[PDB]
Amino acid sequence: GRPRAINKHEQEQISRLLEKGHPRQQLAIIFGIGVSTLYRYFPASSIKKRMN
DNA sequence: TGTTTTTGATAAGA
DNA sequence: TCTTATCAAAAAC
Repeated sequence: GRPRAINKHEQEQISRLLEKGHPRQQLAIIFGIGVSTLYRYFPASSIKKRMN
């Protein structure tokens, strides 16, 4: 399978930075992942749906 | 088992 | 401007 994009100790690093007020669009080009990845790992609630 | 796991754009409701 | 799951496929082998 492919490699997990945030290299696990970075899941700590991020949880922290975004729960202490950090925008994902920001957090995704410094650690280069896609914003969709970050909402999959650390989400929140409700505004939703589907398709590619 | 030429599979898999996982990303990431993207529709989508909101 | 957001969040959400979907989905085609990259990347690993």
